[PDB]
Amino acid sequence: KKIRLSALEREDLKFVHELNNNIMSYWFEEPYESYRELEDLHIKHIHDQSERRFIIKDLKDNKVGLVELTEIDFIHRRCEFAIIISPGEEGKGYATEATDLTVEYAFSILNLHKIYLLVDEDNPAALHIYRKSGFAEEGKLVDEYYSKGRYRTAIRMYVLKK
Repeated sequence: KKIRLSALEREDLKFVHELNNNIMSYWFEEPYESYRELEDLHIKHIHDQSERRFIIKDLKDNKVGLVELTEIDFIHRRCEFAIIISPGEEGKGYATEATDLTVEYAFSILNLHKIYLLVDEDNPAALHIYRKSGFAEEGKLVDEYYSKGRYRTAIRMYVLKK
């Protein structure tokens, strides 16, 4: 309502790249750095339903941020949720609106069952927002990731349908 979701197109790639310059970034599980890389990967996997991405646009249709549905499995019906918001739009949290919206798309459209996501121990802020979205921790992964000199630990939270 304060925001809308747009299906990612080719013209949106530039914006995506600009975001991830802020860490190893993956496109369909294939890592990339340069724009050209991403550009190629986009075309290559374009018909792959394995993942789905949306651009978050404000009322003015400026590009607010990104949301990624990855690791989609149509048997177990689960996808990994991830969301990124531009450094300018971090003000009154721009996640919940977008977040809860995608969750509907997942359940009410893709007809999925469970959605999960990963967050650092050290990012409590967004950790709450997720819980206020109906998420709850199903696990805590020790040394699951390596970021900035030290193995980090990520919290895995989920939500069911119905």
